[PDB]
Amino acid sequence: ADLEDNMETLNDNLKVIEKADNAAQVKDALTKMAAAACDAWSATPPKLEDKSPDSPEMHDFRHGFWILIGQIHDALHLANEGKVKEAQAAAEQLKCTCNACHQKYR
Amino acid sequence: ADLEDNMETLNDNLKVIEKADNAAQVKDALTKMAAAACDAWSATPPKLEDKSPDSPEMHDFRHGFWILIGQIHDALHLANEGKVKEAQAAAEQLKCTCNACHQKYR
Amino acid sequence: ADLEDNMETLNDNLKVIEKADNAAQVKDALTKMAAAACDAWSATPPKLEDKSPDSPEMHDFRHGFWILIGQIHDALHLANEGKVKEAQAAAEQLKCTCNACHQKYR
Amino acid sequence: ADLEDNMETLNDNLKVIEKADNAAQVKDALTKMAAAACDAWSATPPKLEDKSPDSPEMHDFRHGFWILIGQIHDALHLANEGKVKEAQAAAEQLKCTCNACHQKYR
Ligand code: HEC
Ligand code: HEC
Ligand code: HEC
Ligand code: HEC
Ligand SMILES: [Ca+2]
Ligand SMILES: [Ca+2]
Ligand SMILES: [Ca+2]
Ligand SMILES: [Zn+2]
Ligand SMILES: [Zn+2]
Ligand SMILES: [Zn+2]
Ligand SMILES: [Zn+2]
Ligand SMILES: [Zn+2]
Ligand SMILES: [Zn+2]
Ligand SMILES: [Zn+2]
Ligand SMILES: [Zn+2]
Ligand SMILES: [Zn+2]
Ligand SMILES: [Zn+2]
Repeated sequence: ADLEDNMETLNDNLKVIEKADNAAQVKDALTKMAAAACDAWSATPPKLEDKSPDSPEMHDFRHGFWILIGQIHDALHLANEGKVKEAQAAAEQLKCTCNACHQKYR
Repeated sequence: ADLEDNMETLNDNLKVIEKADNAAQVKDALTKMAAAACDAWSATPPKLEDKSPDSPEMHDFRHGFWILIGQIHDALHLANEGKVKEAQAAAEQLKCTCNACHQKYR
Repeated sequence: ADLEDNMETLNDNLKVIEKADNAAQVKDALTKMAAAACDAWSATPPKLEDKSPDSPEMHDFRHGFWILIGQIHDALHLANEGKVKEAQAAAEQLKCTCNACHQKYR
Repeated sequence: ADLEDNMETLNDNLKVIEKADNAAQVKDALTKMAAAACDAWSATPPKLEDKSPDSPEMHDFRHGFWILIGQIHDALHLANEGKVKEAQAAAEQLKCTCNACHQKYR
């Protein structure tokens, strides 16, 4: 979609995970989160509406999204294990990845 | 795309890599594969069309893609490292994931 | 302990997963493979005795163990979920990393 | 190495990264973080002396080191690629994993 939906989607589901009662929601929340980051891998962002698809600023923008998927893929294992709290921890801990990309690219 | 389209995409570029002279042909191919990977797991493979989206078979089907997506990423760092060769052997190596998913869920 | 020593615990603990009946044994093998891969990452292989600790191939050699390690890490998460079948097929996929390394430096 | 040593190595090798001129410094600083993180996996901590080797606290304590390696594993390719700025950024991102373990386990 629009990058902003994806981002809102990511963000919404973060709060959802912050607030979530159990594994059930965390699981779908992360399922939701992962499709969107994946959907965002391909977009050419406002700040980099300039340079071409293969350059050290459109590669490193894109690499930030694999950091993100792996960390979603970890929490989802934790969310699967019946370990809500330690999976909600992992969800909090991707805010650091959210911010790093943001700092160079937003 | 639907599942089949992504799967040709995955196979066409796995071919590209095998013949690629240089790192740039590898990077672009592996870039196409990643999106094809993350598009593909939103699909319901015929073999499991019956089963519910939330189901052991179907959560494992989706998990296979993270494994492919992690691999392409690493393979893509080796493509950004100028190391033309080891990226191909890394890509070849991921045929194992392809085969494993196909051995169970095709 | 040393390389030839470490590889047997890998080779042996690989064998214990292939036949296992419950999680604990698999969880149990997987963590020694990691220690065995913790222990083995530091060492120097007979094919690279001449090479400096900052050589390309020694870096490419330590790399193999991370891939192997990264797979063990995920393979442990499925065991933790009790998914015995999946954890046996995941451990099976490790041979691809085992074999990738041996072509080059064993 | 022991836990206190391994931590010292992590903390100093990071600070080396923060202050780095080049890429081969960061390459070498991260490698010693990886050696130390590998090595701390087998240590049992002052908060969990009372806890058993295969237990929820110790399995999840060893998992903290599995995360960190991956971020360390990933930090090297940026560095390897002469990508100093963004390798340092991946080193600042380790602090979220650093902190995560301490809150739960120090
Ligand atoms: C780069 C690789 C990013 C990662 C990883 C994440 N975000 Fe993002 N985000 C990114 C950009 C370039 C932008 C700007 C889009 C724009 O409006 O021009 C954003 C934006 C947001 C927003 C605000 C959207 C808006 O309407 O302005 C939010 C709320 C947001 N991002 C949240 C968010 C969260 C929670 C993330 C991790 C879970 C995350 N982002 C990752 C780039 C990147
Ligand atoms: C599951 C997690 C899969 C992974 C990983 C890969 N593939 Fe796949 N592939 C998968 C399914 C379920 C199917 C069947 C599609 C159908 O409905 O018929 C396929 C199919 C293919 C095909 C042929 C498509 C067809 O006509 O049926 C090809 C050429 C193919 N897959 C290639 C391929 C490659 C190269 C992969 C890794 C790089 C790969 N697949 C991974 C499921 C999964
Ligand atoms: C490099 C990154 C490696 C990975 C990953 C694995 N192995 Fe290995 N192995 C490696 C080297 C360099 C050597 C030779 C070193 C020496 O001096 O012995 C080996 C050797 C073995 C052997 C031979 C032991 C013997 O009978 O003499 C075995 C059986 C072996 N390796 C098994 C093995 C398995 C099962 C792995 C994955 C699970 C694996 N190795 C990974 C280098 C690397
Ligand atoms: C668990 C998975 C950990 C990770 C990841 C990191 N650290 Fe750690 N650290 C951990 C424990 C259990 C302890 C206390 C152990 C003890 O016996 O003291 C520590 C301690 C430290 C210290 C303090 C040294 C002291 O005065 O006792 C420092 C400075 C430290 N840790 C730094 C550090 C850094 C920089 C890390 C990431 C880059 C990091 N730690 C990760 C457990 C874990
Ligand atoms: Ca077809
Ligand atoms: Ca098409
Ligand atoms: Ca000491
Ligand atoms: Zn994990
Ligand atoms: Zn089509
Ligand atoms: Zn079609
Ligand atoms: Zn069509
Ligand atoms: Zn085609
Ligand atoms: Zn790598
Ligand atoms: Zn011996
Ligand atoms: Zn996994
Ligand atoms: Zn030690
Ligand atoms: Zn990366």
